[PDB]
Amino acid sequence: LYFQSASMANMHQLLTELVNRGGSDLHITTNSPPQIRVDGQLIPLEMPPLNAVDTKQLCYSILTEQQKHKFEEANELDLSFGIKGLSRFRGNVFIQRGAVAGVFRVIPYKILTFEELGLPVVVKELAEKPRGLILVTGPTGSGKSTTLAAIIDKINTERHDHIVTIEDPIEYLHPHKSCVVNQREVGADTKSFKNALKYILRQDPDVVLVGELRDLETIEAALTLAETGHLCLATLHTNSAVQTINRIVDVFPPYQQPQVRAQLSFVLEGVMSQTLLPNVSGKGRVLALEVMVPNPAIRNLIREDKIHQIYSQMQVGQEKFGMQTMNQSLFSLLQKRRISLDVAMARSSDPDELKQMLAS
Amino acid sequence: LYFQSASMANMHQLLTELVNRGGSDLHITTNSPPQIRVDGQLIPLEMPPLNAVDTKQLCYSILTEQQKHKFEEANELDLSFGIKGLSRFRGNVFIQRGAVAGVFRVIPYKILTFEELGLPVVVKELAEKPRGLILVTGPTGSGKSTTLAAIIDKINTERHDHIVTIEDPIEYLHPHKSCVVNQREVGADTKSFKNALKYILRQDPDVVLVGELRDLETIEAALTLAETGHLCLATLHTNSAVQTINRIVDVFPPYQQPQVRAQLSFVLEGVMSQTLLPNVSGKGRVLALEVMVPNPAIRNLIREDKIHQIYSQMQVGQEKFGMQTMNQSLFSLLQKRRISLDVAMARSSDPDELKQMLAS
Amino acid sequence: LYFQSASMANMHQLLTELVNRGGSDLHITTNSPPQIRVDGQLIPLEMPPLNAVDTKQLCYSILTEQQKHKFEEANELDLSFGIKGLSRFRGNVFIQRGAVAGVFRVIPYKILTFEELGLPVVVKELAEKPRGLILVTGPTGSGKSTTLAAIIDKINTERHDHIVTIEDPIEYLHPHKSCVVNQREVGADTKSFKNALKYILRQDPDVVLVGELRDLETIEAALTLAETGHLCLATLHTNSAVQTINRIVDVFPPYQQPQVRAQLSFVLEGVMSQTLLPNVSGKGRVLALEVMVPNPAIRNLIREDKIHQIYSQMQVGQEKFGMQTMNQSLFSLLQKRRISLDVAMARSSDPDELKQMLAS
Amino acid sequence: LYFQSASMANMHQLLTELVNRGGSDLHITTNSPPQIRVDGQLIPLEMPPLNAVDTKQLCYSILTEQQKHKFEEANELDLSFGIKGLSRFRGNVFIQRGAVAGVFRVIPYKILTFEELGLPVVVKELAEKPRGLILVTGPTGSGKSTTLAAIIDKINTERHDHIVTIEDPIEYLHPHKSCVVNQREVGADTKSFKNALKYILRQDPDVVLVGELRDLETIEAALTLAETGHLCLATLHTNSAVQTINRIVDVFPPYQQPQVRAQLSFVLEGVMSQTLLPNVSGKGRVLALEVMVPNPAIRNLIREDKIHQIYSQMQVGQEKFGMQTMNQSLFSLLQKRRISLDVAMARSSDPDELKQMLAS
Amino acid sequence: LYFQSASMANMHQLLTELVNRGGSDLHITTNSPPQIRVDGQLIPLEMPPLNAVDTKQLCYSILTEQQKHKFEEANELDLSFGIKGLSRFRGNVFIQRGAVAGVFRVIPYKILTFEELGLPVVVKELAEKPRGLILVTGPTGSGKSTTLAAIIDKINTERHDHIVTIEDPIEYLHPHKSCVVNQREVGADTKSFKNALKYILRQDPDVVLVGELRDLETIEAALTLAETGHLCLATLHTNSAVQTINRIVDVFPPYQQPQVRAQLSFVLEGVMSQTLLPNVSGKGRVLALEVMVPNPAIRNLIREDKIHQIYSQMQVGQEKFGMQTMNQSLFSLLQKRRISLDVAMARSSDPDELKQMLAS
Repeated sequence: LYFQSASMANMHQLLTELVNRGGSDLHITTNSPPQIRVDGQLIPLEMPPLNAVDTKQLCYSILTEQQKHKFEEANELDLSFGIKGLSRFRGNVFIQRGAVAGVFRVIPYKILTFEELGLPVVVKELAEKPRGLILVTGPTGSGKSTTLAAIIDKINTERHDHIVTIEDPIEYLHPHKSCVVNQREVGADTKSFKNALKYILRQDPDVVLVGELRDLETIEAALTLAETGHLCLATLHTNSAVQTINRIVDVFPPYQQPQVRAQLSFVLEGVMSQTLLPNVSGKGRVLALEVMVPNPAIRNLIREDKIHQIYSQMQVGQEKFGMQTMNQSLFSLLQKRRISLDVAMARSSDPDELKQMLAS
Repeated sequence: LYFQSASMANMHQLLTELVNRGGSDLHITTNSPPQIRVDGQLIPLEMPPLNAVDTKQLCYSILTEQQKHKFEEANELDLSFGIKGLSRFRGNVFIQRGAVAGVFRVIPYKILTFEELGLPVVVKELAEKPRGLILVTGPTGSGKSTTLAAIIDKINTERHDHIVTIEDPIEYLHPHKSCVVNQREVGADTKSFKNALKYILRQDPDVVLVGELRDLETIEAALTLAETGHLCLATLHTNSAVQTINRIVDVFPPYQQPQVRAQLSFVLEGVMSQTLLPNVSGKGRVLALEVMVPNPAIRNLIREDKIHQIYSQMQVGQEKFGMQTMNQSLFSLLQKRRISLDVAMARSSDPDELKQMLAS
Repeated sequence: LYFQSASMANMHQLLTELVNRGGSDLHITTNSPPQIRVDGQLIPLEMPPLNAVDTKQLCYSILTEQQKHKFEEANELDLSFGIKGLSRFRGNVFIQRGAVAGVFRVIPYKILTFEELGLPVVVKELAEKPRGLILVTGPTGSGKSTTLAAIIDKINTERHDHIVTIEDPIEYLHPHKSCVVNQREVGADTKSFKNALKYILRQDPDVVLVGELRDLETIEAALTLAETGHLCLATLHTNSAVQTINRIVDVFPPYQQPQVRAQLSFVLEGVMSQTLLPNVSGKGRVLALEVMVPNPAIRNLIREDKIHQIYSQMQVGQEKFGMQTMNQSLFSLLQKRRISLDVAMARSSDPDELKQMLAS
Repeated sequence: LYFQSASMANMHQLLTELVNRGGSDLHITTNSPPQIRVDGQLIPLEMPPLNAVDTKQLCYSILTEQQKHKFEEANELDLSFGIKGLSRFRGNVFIQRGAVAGVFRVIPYKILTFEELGLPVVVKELAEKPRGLILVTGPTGSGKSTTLAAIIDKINTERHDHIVTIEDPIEYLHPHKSCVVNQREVGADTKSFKNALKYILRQDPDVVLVGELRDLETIEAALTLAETGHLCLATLHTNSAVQTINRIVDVFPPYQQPQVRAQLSFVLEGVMSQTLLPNVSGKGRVLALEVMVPNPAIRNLIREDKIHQIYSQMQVGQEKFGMQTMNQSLFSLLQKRRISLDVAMARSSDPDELKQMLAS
Repeated sequence: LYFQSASMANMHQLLTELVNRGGSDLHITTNSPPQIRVDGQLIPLEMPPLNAVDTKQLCYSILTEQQKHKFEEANELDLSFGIKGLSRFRGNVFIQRGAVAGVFRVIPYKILTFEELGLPVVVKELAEKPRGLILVTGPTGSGKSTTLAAIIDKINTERHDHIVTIEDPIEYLHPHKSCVVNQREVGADTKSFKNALKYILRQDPDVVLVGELRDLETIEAALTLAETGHLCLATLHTNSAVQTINRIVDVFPPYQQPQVRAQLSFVLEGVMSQTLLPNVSGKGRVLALEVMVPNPAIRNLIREDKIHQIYSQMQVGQEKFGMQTMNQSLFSLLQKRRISLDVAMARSSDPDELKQMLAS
């Protein structure tokens, strides 16, 4: 016979507080008051510490009965929901030390633009490509989602297309502007990437965001989309243009690598690799970017399996095509003093060259 | 509990509207009016946006109870249906952001001809073949279905055969003309290519459209049909004749490869590789086609494992055999100014050769 | 039907007795009185031997009904619990020779410090790291848990972060200090490392204790956390820095090994390898520790696949970086006469080197 | 409507007879009277032949209802049971020619000592090792169980430790002497070695008997135990020290063999390989033993992967360390005339050397 | 609804008829009278053809309800049974063309001797072996069962052992003579060789017929029995001693092959390879037999991995060891004119050698 906290606040009040304070994350766990993150800083609300009853009631209050069952069978639940006239959120509910715990995150209405993300013009120009394959690349949490969201927002503003998205999970939500936008969240709207892609060609899309290129099936579906006149947006957990292209070819049977190379050289329209590094401040992060934009020479290098030699084309290709190596991005960051020498040299896949650029 | 929109139109009205306006695709998704696609362009209908109840009701109204149950378990359903007096449609129902979403596509009664598809006469000649294996390769979406449709239509018009197709899905329907036509849709009429092929020799077919050569099993069935006096139509996602033939062989155990090559050399009657490129305009698509018609010289090349060399025979085969390379096709599209040099050269698997041709 | 022993003490009495007497382990098994372990020594309590009914009743009395059902299906149950006013315990219930048997272990409130564990200051310095990957390797039972506990305690004391641990099992508990702490026990709070990691990026953590790097999947999650501004604490059963780094790479497909090395070179902030050796006495255990702190020179060695050579940098790294080899550590234990030459030389992965050092 | 034998004896009378006659095995099967084995000789009791009813009733009489069900689902049942004031037994129940059959074996109270087993002093000294890995080795039925039992009996007499055993099955039962002894039988007390070892580190043991080193998981758990200060006893189905050590390393991925070699060289304390050969009499068996006791040189040979060269160290190592090759044991057996030349040369993994020793 | 034939005989009548007429096989199938086989010849009984009801009734009449249910689920049932006062039979019930069909085979009471089977005295000598592994190899149907039967009969007559067989199926039954005999039929008494072998060491056997060495597991069990003072009888489908020994080794991992060869060299006491050839007549079958009896020279050949060379020792081993090669056996059958030169030379694994012998 345990009760909740005296005059305990409900999830509507807590989520209203989160949004009002410009916060991004609300943490609900036992023996702590509710906590919000505003611009990086974790802040306890002035409330008493939560007990196990509090946590279950708060987290459960934003759930349907199906979702409740699913969580009680799994001890994991991830979801989106909207409070009307407030915001849309993500939620994560789980078990910690025998008690319910939750993390809730604001899903912003307003998408950050390229200017705001400090992305270079070439990224905008990629967002104007009518067809083909565009790879945005890096560790999850390196701003891949904010970059994709800005691209899709621009496409949605400028074209009269069908945009279908497959996300795990959905990070930013898109209202219909000039496009029709259908966003499928894996594990909720669709059971898997496999499934969502089984019928993507039967959904009359023009632009397709494929969450991540996990396996052969997904790569083939991405390539198939870009081969047939769609704009395919996709993602890899890799750290350079070269590493990305190799990765795409190498997971295939050897007898298929010539084909896939050929397909890639035809359909690839851009490769962006991202990494978010700490600013010298230490309180904040800055983006370092590698941009590869295929030119005829590079299309030949891909097909003829000379993939390593693409890098040289990226070195000399910055001003007429918009290309830029990671070292050139790091170098840039150092001139503007946005990151430290140490961080730059650690992230550099070629410190010697960076050292040489610095000698100027 | 929420209601549907006031005086909401039903699917009969909506599809009737679609067909009347020369549309191809109808989109049913929330926070948007129904949208139709006409000659490429998405066009909103003059009615209010749909809510969640609307989309569920509309997409459910063209469904049987089993299809509903199948959809609620799967969050994916793809089917065909007819409105008497109007048209046959394909429908696709999915979940996006917690809501039902539909895409509906007109299945035309009238099957486009070779003339209209811009297919060269050699394809027509190939459709007059009595026996053997015929391959149409390329990405799903490169017009394999319309090429196959036209071939089967011609066969159905001219022969007195039993035509069995195994499709995923059925793209174009065929009435009986002179042939008896049976079409099985994977996912609906049969559970799999594997099931449908297990009994194909017991169904007295003369002509069989086998679909994609996914497995070792499917290839072996196609080869079997082709060896024993049937005409086998089949598909592969390969982008050239040479790439297609290698793929047939290479998936088999090394010990079986000398057999399969011997088989291929005997039964192969033609290979078509297709690409739908963008026109110079961008607002439409033209077809690029590589055609390989075997001859004594090529059958020997396949059997004696000199497959790369086939490409040579295709360069000089246009007048006698109607063969054409992808480069020859691209070169032809450029003369007629149907595609641009950029697009042509990117697609080229031998850019240097194509420049050499363009010089002369 | 048999009864329990006359005037049998309950678990509250027994554990109270355990704690009061400065014991660590309580044993409940048949034909023996309850036994407690005190400073290493098993000590029977002054009561009659337990029968089968006794052990079942006693071990069942600290169980919920689900835990009972889980145990009767499995013949294995492992949990944590608290007696209010006394202590937190770990319990383990098993079947031996047809009878229930229990082992109960005190979870201390107070977490031992670096000083008390005899950890060198370099470990403390490593616990002040803001980002990256930190590895504590060694056999389960070599004190990885107490080293990790001390690190997390320090973090929890000094930072304002969200700390998520994933443990198997949880060895040491953490109250909230300045951080918000969520601990998930595999087998109880989460079903697996795989489940708990599937959503870790959705739980807004800053610091994550990932546990053993079992899989390719777990390593990839750790690397991901470390690449994206988190601090990742993790474990491996490797006995040296060099052996640890090779193990991270070698489990991956050859094509991915150049990526993973590049990643490691970037995010690795430290590797500790531990051994609890016997003291010269034998009646206790001392810690031997190999510490590797990366530096420009080592990050290059990892990325350029010269991992064996790292060991050289560790020999000369003590004054500037605090690094120490296992041999240096062993040599140190010998000077202080904490371990014997036999034990030292057996553990040595380079006996000849250690003699050479001992000569000087 | 079939009955049992007139005035048929029950299992209590039969098992009482077995024990009274110093027998070891009682055989219950149809068309034979019950039969007992005393010191090797099979002897029919003076009773009428058993029928199918007799067999089921006798065997079933020593079963619980759960055990009955388990046997009727499997047609196999293995178990231990005790008759009060008589003895503890093993039982095996199975189906032969449509009828129930059983084998029952005395589990002796009193464990055979080293002196009695005619084991050499070095085996006793191994039983005094405070830590590490001790491997007793050979085919099941070569006296591995009587050797382990004698060791454990000595440990139980001399230490105040926790002894946990995992057996498949339990062969000799241990009363608590100075140790606490928990014996888990696989398939009854625990579902598998895998399971029992999942929690062994949570059961506060000091000495652990791991039944057999089947797979990687088990070897790793054994090594982990010996690395962390426990005494781990374990078993392999191999026939020499060298074959044993190779076997332990070789079942691992190549990238792990350096580690495992290193671990083995640190933790290995002894390797005993056994074989029971027939005495010249033919009625009786004698033990031939290979003993390897690690010295510094051998620890180096293991680590540096020169495992074959260990044998030479065993040749010269007999008098100061207690080592002895199998040939030296066979040679010994021949001087004392306990086995024949033929048997000796057949068992010899190096007859030439044995021949040479014999030339003296 | 259909009835059985008028005044239809029952199975008792039919089998009685079978036995009385010196028949071996009874066939029960539709549109044929019952047929018996006598000295090779199928002979219809003087009764009308059977209908579908007849065959079902007749085959069901020798079945228990569980056997019926097992058959109706499986469309396959194979068993043994007895008619009191007549004989033991094997029965096989199957479905052909929608109808039940039966084959019934007499199990003889009297087990044929070595003399009668034409086995040479060396086999008899091998049946007097106290320990080790004995192999009878060849195709099922080459008389392995009658050779094994005769061996076991001799053992059962002469020894006081516990004989356990594991058969698939049981071909010949054994009453107790001086041994206790337990026979388990795979599919009935035990579910598998794997199940029956899992507990064989717990059933106190002295002599074990293990059946085919299918697996690595079964071989390892046989070797274990043979190493530990049991006599293991076992089967392989190999056609020579050399081929048999290689097969034992080659199925094992390369690292284990030196162990298994060492084991084989120690425990192998004989290998018999058999063939039932047609006689010159054609209306019967004669036995060809290759026998290998190990000797010091051969045990060394096996252990040192020179297995091909064994064949040399077999050529000259007839007088001292009774060994004979297949070629020697064939040569012997030709002298006696039991087989023809065609049949002999086809079966010969060295035709040139056999001609060479025939020359002299």
